Amino acid sequence: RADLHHQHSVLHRALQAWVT
Amino acid sequence: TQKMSEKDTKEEILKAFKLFDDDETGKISFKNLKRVAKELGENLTDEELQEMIDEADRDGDGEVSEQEFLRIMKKTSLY
Repeated sequence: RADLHHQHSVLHRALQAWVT
Repeated sequence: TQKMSEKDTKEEILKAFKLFDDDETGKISFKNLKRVAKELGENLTDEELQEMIDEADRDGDGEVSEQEFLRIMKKTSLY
């Protein structure tokens, strides 16, 4: 869940908090 | 009860805003929204991109500035 190795992901947090 | 002592949700939201705003224009447009959707690789059907922008203020700004994005995020103020 964006726990180990934060290379990217966290745009998901912004997008998915808007859509879902 | 203590949870978030930091202020830096504004930092999060600002840097998140800039990950949409490629153009450095001060707006998240539909295009910037869909450019984010294809960055995650989520196959959205244009209409929910329209919904997301329509949600984030056709009332005043038209597309989405940082205050509209702050409003869309601050919608969850325990909600």
